[PDB]
Amino acid sequence: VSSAAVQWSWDAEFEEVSDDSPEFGQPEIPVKKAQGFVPISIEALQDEA
Amino acid sequence: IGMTVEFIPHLFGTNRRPNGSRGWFAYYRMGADVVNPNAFRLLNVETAS
Repeated sequence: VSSAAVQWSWDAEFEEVSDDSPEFGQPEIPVKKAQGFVPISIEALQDEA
Repeated sequence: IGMTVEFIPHLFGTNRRPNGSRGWFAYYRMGADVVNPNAFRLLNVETAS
């Protein structure tokens, strides 16, 4: 969630105020995948140290 | 006075009946001015049309 601050103003005595509602935004971040693989033999697994 | 925030529990509409809304009120007080104008020096870079 992101937004900005409200805006004030200098007002006199008995002076009607004005609404200063802020605006809002929303960033989005997708999630992705990476992978790697390598095959080995039984004898290679048992011999190489 | 400092920054004070007051909570208004009930707002009204164009016919002096509740319209199902609330609001936040904030106000502040301060004042300032220059007493001695010759205790400063200000540089102006004015561009001719």
